Amino acid sequence: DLWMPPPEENVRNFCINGEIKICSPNGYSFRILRHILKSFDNVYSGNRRLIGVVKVVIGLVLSASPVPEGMNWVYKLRRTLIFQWAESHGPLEGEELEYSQEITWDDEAEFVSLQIRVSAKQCHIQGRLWCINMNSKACQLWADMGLKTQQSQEDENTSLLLE
Repeated sequence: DLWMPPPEENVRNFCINGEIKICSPNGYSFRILRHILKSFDNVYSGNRRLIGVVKVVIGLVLSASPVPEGMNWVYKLRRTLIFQWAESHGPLEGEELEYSQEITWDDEAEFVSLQIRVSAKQCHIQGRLWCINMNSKACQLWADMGLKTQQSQEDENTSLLLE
């Protein structure tokens, strides 16, 4: 099955703490998650200059295996990642992210509530490129959310963020 039943030029190093709690009485599937996040561009309430970071994080966070905590499945990610932007996209100097938002999906019988918490502070710990050593789910999620990128000509494995 695919189902999860109820619990019963500009470069930045960001220390990142990511948490998504999914709330679903009837349980949920990856398919539903992909439908929800399809429209993240038009739901995200945070700092636009940082939506690139958030999408990346949301993708990695949801590509892990969660844990049951109360009436929620809980995905946690805690990494130090390096992001590179093209042109003039991305955060201004010394700018940081403290984002949280409830996204609630509701379609007839199916009902899923996503609680997203992403914090990102600039640290001096050399971090890892977000776009290497990910898994198919991470990629699949970045594709859904329409993650805008452009390829680095220097390094093959590198993607510049366009948002």
